[PDB]
Formats: sequence, structure tokens, C-alpha cells
Amino acid sequence: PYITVGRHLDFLRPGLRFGGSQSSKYTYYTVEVKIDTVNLPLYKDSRSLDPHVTGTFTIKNLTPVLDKVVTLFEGYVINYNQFPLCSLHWPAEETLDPYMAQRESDCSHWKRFGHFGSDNWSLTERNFGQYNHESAEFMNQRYIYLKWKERFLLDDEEQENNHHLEGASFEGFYYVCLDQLTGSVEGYYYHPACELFQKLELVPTNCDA
Repeated sequence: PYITVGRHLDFLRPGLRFGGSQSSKYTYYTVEVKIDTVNLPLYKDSRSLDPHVTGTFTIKNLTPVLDKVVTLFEGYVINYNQFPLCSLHWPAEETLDPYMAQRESDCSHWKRFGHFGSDNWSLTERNFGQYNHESAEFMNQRYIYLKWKERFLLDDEEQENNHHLEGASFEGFYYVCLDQLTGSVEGYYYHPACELFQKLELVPTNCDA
């Protein structure tokens, strides 16, 4: 048989479904997420450059007419060595361009989750001074950090996304923090040309599998 040991997390595994909300200026819109594939960055190899998580993102009842917008998304998990908190120190590859942001934006968005200590903060460090080798490895830390980017839209055929929708625009990306103890997921949507700090909250729904 295939050995699945070490490739998945308890709350990050194929088939798992999250449900919750996205809050955008005092309005909450229901959200469904399905985790399709997980490839944790255990080591720095060729496959480590491929997306670490792939899944589906759904927004329901956006407008009285839309009622459903579904996208396929990729994403990368923050291991503190090869995929540090600051995107400026990510591997120099073209495929990582959609996940890039200025160091100030990365620092503030990672800090807002509130799970980091208040001391030893450095804007210029690759991990912002929040990681040392005496601290536990990323997989064993309580809080997992990810970046999610929606790469395809579809109604019946796939479309790449310079694209517009009524009430929606797929140009930014998601800072994501997963709690490994409770399974809850928090997130912030980011784009310089958008209003900052649009919130996302999620909890696993089909965990009893």
C-alpha cells in the first residue's frame, strides 16, 4: 500500500471540508472549503517547490443573482526554513509570484493573528525574529501558517484569472492561520489595491470521517 505517514495533518488532509464565513464591512457571507491535496514541505526538494495545498473555495449568496462563486486554489505552508514568514526570502521562482507582498504587509498580517510573542520583532529578518531553532518544528507547532491563491474560476469550464465579477474580484491572496488543537482557521484577504484586512473564519465540518 501507499504510505501516507507524514504527508498530512489532522486538520489538513484530503477530503476535509471547512465551513464558515467571510466578513467584509459588517456583512458575513457563507464560505465552504474542500481540501483536495496536501503535500507538506518536510524537506527542500523538487516537490517542495510545487504547491503544498490544493483545494476548492466557495462563496454563497454574494448577490441576489450570483448565489455561488467557486474557485480552485493553491497554497503554500510556512515552514520557517525554506518558506519563511517574509515572502522576500522565498525561493526565487516565477511560480511564487502570486504569493509576494512587501515585508511590512507580511509582518503586520502574520502579527495580527496574535499567536506570536510581543518581543523580538525585527522587520528585516526573514522570519521577523519569531523563529529560533530551539523552538519546535513547524509541523509540531500549534499554529500553522499558509498562503492561499485562487488560480482558476469555473462554471462548467476552467478559466484563468484581469478578470471581473459583480461584487467579487480575484486579484489578491489569503493569509491563513490554522489552529491544530481546535481545527479553526482564520484568514485575511490582501491586495494593495483593495481595502485591507477582510476577515475569514472557518471550522471543520466533516471531521467525523
